[PDB]
Amino acid sequence: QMRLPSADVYRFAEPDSEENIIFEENMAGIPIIKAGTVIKLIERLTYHMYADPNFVRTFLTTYRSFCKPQELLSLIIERFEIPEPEPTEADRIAIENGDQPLSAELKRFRKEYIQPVQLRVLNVCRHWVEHHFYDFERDAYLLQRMEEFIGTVRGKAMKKWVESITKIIQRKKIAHNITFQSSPPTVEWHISRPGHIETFDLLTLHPIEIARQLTLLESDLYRAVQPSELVGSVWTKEDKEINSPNLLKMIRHTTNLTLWFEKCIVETENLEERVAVVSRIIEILQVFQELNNFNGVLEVVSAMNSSPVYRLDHTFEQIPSRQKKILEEAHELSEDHYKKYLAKLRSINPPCVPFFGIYLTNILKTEEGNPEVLKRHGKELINFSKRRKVAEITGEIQQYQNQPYCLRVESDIKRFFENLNPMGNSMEKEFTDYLFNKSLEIEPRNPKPLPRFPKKYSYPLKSPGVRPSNPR
Amino acid sequence: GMTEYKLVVVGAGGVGKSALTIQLIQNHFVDEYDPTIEDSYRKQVVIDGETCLLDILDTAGQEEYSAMRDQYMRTGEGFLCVFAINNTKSFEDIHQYREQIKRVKDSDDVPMVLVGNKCDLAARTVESRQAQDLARSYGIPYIETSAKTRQGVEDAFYTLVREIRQH
Amino acid sequence: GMTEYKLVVVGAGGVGKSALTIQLIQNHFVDEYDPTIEDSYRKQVVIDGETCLLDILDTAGQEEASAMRDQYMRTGEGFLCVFAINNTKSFEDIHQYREQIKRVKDSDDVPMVLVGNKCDLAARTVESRQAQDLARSYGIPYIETSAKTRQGVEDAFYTLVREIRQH
Ligand SMILES: Cc1ccc2[nH]cc(CN3CCC(NC(=O)[C@@H](N)Cc4c[nH]c5ccccc45)CC3)c2c1
Ligand SMILES: Nc1nc2c(ncn2[C@@H]2O[C@H](COP(=O)(O)OP(=O)(O)NP(=O)(O)O)[C@@H](O)[C@H]2O)c(=O)[nH]1
Ligand SMILES: [Mg+2]
Repeated sequence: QMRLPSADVYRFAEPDSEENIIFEENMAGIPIIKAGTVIKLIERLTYHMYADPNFVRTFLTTYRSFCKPQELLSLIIERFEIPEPEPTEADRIAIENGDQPLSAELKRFRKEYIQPVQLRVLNVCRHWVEHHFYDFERDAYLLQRMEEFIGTVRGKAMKKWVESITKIIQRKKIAHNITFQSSPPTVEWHISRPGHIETFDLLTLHPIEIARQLTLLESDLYRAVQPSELVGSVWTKEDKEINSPNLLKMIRHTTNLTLWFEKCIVETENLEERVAVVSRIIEILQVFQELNNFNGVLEVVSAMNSSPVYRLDHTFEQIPSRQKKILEEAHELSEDHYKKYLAKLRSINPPCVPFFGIYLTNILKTEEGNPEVLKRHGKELINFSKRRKVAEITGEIQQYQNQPYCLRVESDIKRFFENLNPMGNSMEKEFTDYLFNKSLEIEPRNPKPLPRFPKKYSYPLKSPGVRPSNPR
Repeated sequence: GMTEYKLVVVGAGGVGKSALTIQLIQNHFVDEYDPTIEDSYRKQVVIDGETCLLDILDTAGQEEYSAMRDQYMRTGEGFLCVFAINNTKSFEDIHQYREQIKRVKDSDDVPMVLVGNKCDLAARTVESRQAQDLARSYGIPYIETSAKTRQGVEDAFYTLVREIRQH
Repeated sequence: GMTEYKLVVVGAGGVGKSALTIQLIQNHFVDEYDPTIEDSYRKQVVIDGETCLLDILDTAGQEEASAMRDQYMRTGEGFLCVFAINNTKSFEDIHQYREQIKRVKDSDDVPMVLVGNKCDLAARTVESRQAQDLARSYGIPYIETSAKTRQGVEDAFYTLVREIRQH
């Protein structure tokens, strides 16, 4: 085999035991760790035998539930100072004959234990700095310690990586091109012409461009959500506005857009006009589906499923047959706990904008339905399978966050939607009550007969359709 | 062949809610729970010697998606309205959830159960008497659970199914 | 459960393994030269009408990490062998990578592609023919790419997937 240092000078040499590390039954084929002590977890995070860069992500994403950032740094620095072995018998004999020792064993342990383990400690350091930098912003003593650690690493072996990490740390202290093969489609205009932001509305913007700008907007919002806003279920806790501002900004955009769809519908009192309005919205839903904007799809589906909109039977009697079919397909994505949606998501060709809600529910229940620790033989092991499960979720998310949309921003339409505020100065209950009342006004309950209302739109109600055009 | 019931859990977030449904579905005499897994919200049970299937929709964690609430509620026959006994706001929220359910189902009586949940060892701030009285005025059962210790979890779901049966 | 493919990107230091990978993943050109130790990336993509999950292991070219190589060639299903067309030495090193992979997996038929990167640079010092001749002796396709420019990038990775499929 190969000899390790003493467990009395190097804590990470303790033999594996069911009192310090438990493996998942199934198997690449590297072992999957079910539970372990922090010591054992950090040993495996930087094991000498095999690579597992996925383990590096899982660990750096979820470690704070069981070990503080300063403690982590201390233990990897400890892991990094591996003591060298004493010369062997062969070696001793040559030194007392005035020869140079072969140092075979020492040279092997350096190449097969020390070098891999130190390289993987530096790897944890690189990733921790590149992708989890917030630990350092919130604790500058921690950043000093890291900077010092990197800056005291001598040895030409580690020379290239030490310089690199130093540079990366410096970039992050003081602070993203995109390249497409193809060129984006032409921005499409309807009644509202470019620059005329005063006239922008649901019916006057081109429905194709409404879906696209909302999709750029919603994609950006999705891509900004960091795993720190997710781990610990912190978005549901008292300080959610502090810890999860991007996630909340995005959920909030979704709710505004849904409530805006509702408002547009129930505030169009004339039946024929309201039918045009509902119709256009389903058109926007269609372009959302084309763009794989699943958040956008659900925005529309939620609007249609809402209390004041669902009951408008006279309005939906008059929707074209093709559009009933579209709203039905879309609604069905959510049936059986989002079964068809999940199937569709895991089957499309990105870019896409997932629906973030599924993720929040799974992370939360995962954190809540598995124990922090496993007790074996009186000992307490960190329950790591729980942590790997949360990381698979944050991983899914991060994965859909990479691919950008090949679409042109139109700044004015972008501003228009960023500033959308359907509720005005009203609180959510009183605005929600208003919407439902307006719904009662425009189509009363049976058996009250259906009133008539005057038209409100001066411009044409004909949709220009959802098929892109193309001059040049 | 047997009856399938659609149960929907609603209530303020950030308290104990999720613990309820988890405690029912699982039976942590085997560790590792995974909500990722299909039909980890499906559970076959015998209530009053009549076997049935319980389909539990608990969207815990999506509370901030407040406009998706009508959509989720619409899917269900019976409702667990949950608050936390050590969080008065969540108790005061109960009225609005109920009013909202009445609205999407379009009925003055929808099979529902009020559930007061003990999620931690903090001082209780909603006494069981206030909760009972509120439940009485709504004309619905009141079940108090500590989902942490499995106490009262079955009582809450089974009572709710009884309500659906006696509508 | 969608088919998963474990790709590994190998080759001498500085040839642009990371630049190629991050271009594929993020449509972004990394202009800094930060030596990799071990990075991992996932990408869901539809190739030839089938949806698949790419698992891309990005490896260390620097000689100081040559001991950790065997460790990943075990897992890997297919290999991108990258040299730079303005680095004769990086071309010569390719033979060693190919031979190590063949050795570790113990097969002659291991799915791989020969990638000649940095083809946007005019200062070429490895000739297409020279590399093309090596490719055929290996029984593998030769693709010239630029991580700056996006040329060939998808063609290289997706060609590798096609090879792993037929294997
Ligand atoms: C699928 C879905 C989702 C949200 C929705 N909000 C409003 C509706 C329309 N609506 C029509 C009346 C009633 N459904 C029905 O009467 C259905 N047997 C016919 C129908 C199914 N989908 C439609 C779509 C448009 C028009 C008619 C239908 C209840 C639902 C709607 C439909
Ligand atoms: N012009 C041009 N520069 C490139 C190209 N690919 C990489 N580079 C540049 O060359 C350098 C090396 O890139 P890199 O991807 O880090 O190489 P690597 O093979 O991953 N190195 P290592 O093995 O040490 O991780 C960077 O400065 C990068 O911007 C390319 O196709 N064209
Ligand atoms: Mg690299």
